[PDB]
Amino acid sequence: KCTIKNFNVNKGIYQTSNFRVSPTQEVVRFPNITNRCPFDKVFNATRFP
Amino acid sequence: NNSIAIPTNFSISVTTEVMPVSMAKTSVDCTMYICGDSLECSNLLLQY
Ligand SMILES: *[C@@H]1O[C@H](CO)[C@@H](O)[C@H](O)[C@H]1NC(C)=O
Repeated sequence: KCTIKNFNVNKGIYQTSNFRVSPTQEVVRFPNITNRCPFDKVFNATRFP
Repeated sequence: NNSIAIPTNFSISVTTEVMPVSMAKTSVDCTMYICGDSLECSNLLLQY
């Protein structure tokens, strides 16, 4: 009914779109790098050129 | 104006003729082609 956009359906066969399955989980995978690069040195340096 | 040609013998010939009748039936889906598995794209597709 949602595919044909109507409440009354005639007798026959019809192809239907996807309205059944929906995701419910989140999977995040990042590399395990722990070192913190300095934004206190490239930004707050001694003297910019 | 006074000569004719009348055949004295014959032959039986079998010839082949090929004719197409039908082709493949194709069904498409607007979902999982235009947007795929993406709810944000599917939300904007409801107006079409
Ligand atoms: C930069 O560092 C100096 C000392 O390390 C500090 O006095 C200054 O406030 C810093 N600049 C900023 C914008 O935080």
